[PDB]
Amino acid sequence: ANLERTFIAIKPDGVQRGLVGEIIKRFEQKGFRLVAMKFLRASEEHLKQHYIDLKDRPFFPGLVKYMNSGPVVAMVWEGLNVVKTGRVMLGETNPADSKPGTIRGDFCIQVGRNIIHGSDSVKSAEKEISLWFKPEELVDYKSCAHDWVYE
Amino acid sequence: ANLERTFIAIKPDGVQRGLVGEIIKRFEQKGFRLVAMKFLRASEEHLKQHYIDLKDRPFFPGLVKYMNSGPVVAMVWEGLNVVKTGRVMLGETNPADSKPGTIRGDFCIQVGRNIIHGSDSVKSAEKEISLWFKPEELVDYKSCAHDWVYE
Amino acid sequence: ANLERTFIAIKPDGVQRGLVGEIIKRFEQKGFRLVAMKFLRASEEHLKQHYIDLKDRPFFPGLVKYMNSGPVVAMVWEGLNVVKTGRVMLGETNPADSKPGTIRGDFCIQVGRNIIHGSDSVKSAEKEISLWFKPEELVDYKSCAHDWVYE
Amino acid sequence: ERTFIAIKPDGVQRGLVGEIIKRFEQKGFRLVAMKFLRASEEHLKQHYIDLKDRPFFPGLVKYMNSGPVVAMVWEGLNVVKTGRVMLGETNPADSKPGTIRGDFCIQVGRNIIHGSDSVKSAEKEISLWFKPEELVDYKSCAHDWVYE
Amino acid sequence: ANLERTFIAIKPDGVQRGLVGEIIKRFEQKGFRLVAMKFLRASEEHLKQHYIDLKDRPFFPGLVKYMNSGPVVAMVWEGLNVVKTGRVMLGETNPADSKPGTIRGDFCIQVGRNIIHGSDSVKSAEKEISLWFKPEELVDYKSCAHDWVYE
Amino acid sequence: ERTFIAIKPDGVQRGLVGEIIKRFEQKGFRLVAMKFLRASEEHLKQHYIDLKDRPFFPGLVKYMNSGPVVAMVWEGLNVVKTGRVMLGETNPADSKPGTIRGDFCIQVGRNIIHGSDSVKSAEKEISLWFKPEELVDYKSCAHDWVYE
Repeated sequence: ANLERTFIAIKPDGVQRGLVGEIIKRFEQKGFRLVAMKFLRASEEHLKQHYIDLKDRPFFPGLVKYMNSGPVVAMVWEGLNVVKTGRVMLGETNPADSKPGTIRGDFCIQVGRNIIHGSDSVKSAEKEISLWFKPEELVDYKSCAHDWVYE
Repeated sequence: ANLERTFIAIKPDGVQRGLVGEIIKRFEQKGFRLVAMKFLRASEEHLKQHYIDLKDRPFFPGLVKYMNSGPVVAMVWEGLNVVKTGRVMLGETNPADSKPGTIRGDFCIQVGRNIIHGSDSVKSAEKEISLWFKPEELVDYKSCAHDWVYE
Repeated sequence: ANLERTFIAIKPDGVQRGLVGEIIKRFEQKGFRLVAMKFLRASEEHLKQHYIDLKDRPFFPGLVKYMNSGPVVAMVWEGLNVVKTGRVMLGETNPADSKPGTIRGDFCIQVGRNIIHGSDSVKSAEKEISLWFKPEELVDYKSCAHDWVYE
Repeated sequence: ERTFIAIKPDGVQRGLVGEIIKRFEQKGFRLVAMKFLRASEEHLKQHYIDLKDRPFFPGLVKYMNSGPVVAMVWEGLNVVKTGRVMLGETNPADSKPGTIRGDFCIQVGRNIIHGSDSVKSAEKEISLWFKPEELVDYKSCAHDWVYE
Repeated sequence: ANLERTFIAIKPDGVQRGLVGEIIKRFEQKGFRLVAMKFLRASEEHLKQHYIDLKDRPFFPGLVKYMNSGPVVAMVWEGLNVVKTGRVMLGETNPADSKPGTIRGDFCIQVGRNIIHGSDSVKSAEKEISLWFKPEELVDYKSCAHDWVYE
Repeated sequence: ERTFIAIKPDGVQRGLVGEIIKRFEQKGFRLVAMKFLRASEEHLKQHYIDLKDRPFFPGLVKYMNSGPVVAMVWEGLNVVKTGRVMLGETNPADSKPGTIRGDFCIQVGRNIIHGSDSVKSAEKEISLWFKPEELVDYKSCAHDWVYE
């Protein structure tokens, strides 16, 4: 019995500005389940593969370089509609348009330094999860409060 | 109309997930006055009364059962437009639609486990207060900051 | 020993200064179980009974007036060593001696305005619970996290 | 860009100074200037000069002089417009949960905070409330992580 | 009456690490009254005046240079035993020895980067206040919760 | 220096991962490595090899395997000792308010977190739980504000 999953990465700026715990707490307190997590400096080639659909966009080389300029926190979270809801929690990709109460709305200013990534769709999420994690890094466990989050 | 009151109940899930203090802090920090509060397991019959308006709805049986499945924190809060503002603070009844920054937006996922109830109108508020509280349980006192919250 | 209980009251100053939610959160996050809670203005008659052991202290008259000067939040909390641990959480009865991280240490200054009471022993806790609550106001339920708080 | 933010007497009285500053700090804006004062009625009449002919102008000045305020200047990209977004709408009733006014107050006449409405007004307010030498220049250690 | 006052300065590291609001909130929530506050880069000669009792200690020269390396937030706070209690809230001057729950215990590591200063005596406080502030920068007002903080 | 910190299964289950990480970040320590896993019984037997002949050892391994843990490496000046001071005493009963155990748990057998007890223990734990390539070298933007 597996719910939907999404890929969330805290970008180098989110690590550098000391926001790792704050971000994780927002997912925990919502009732989502942490399925996987690792901390690494992703290679430029790995980042190009992650962002392959953006490869022709003028910002893509600077995006790859910045994403490689420090470590990221890569995560998989599980729950009902976690992909869409995760994006709502993160706020709009451009922080200018992110509302107060969202992660980007509370904590950052510019699109090129927008602290976090979340998958845009279930299919994107599955691709991203497979790119970043080995299957055995996805931990199956039951949340003690599951029956108080879900009917 | 600084004397308006609303009924707020923390549902069994909210209790079970450790959110009582967080929820009360949100109402205190906003400037609303706590008028009444108690902690109880509401009987089936009491809840049937409370939800008589929904009694011919498909989710009604399940709702009554969930609401009897642990204790609730029942409260009365006072202030200007507290009914409507209380509801904005809680977020949409359906957590899927509740925005980050709201109680449901921040803390829950599914409508059948939506942590909290607030009255939908002044008329419903007065009925709910009467059902859940004895008049002698309503405490009259003056907030020391009242003249800094209200002109 | 996991069934011990203690009586905690947030004093009139704790209510007036908007600390109810903060205080409850501290007990929730520690792992203790909320057994009972109500909000009331305690009568002089009632408070004389509560503070019976301090009846000949020079500060007793003033203490009784203060404690009747606004409502209090009365609570019962359950868990292993909750009486001793509750007092550690609260701090010393003089706030000036209470350490940062404690409730009194963080939030108040003077002994006469020391925001909170906790039972000093198991015997006094049982007396205080009986005085402030009817047995039917003590709610029995099991915390979903119980087996992760206790071995 | 720079904006003027003032925590009004009710914000100070209700113990929200730290909370409010933390919001601006955590967002990535740079604090440029800050002072705490009871603004004189004459200083406030200047601040509110556009309103001198309105019947509520005396009561407004009385209120704004009725306790101290924290006056600040913050710097960042779009900080004028974004500061307003962070404060919430001028009426707390319309301010969303997550905003300063939405989280912390109830009535338009006790709405805890002001921020400049435009770059124009900001430069006016900054010149009025601060001496140039009170605007401190420094670079945030996290600058390269807030801005590309 | 005028209660005791202390001088508190948030050092350039406190400002750079985004701790100004956190620090101010801890003094507000304790119940102390903010009397004066400004934000400035202090001159080396001003800083030598402030630390003149330490002028023969080997750390003194480096301390003056660091304190001039960015702006500070200078404050005056008032309340009962605010000098002594303020120092308890800050923690030991050496963060190595500062307890969790204190400002230095929670937020810093090394004595040369110890985020904050508080006066060590009432006489020191009066000297520091006069050094950093004009008499007219000290604001007299009455806290709305004063009678709930003090008997 | 570096230390090994693990959030135990009860800390994960009770929703304390973010809280705990924030405490280390806000102190000024640098996160060097982090992974989330159900540690295998053999892995845990190695971690607790000194206790293998004690009667409580099977129960301990069983508990530590009963849910996922967050394994971390943190760096900073005397981080081994100071990490232990931040966690509090090994019995939560004796842990003071403000510490992780003092704030968040009750019973010694459900004490939410481990930190290395010594620099030698830290080195052994880091080598057991992480590959060398999983220890990430970067410089904190605030480094010169945390250290002289």
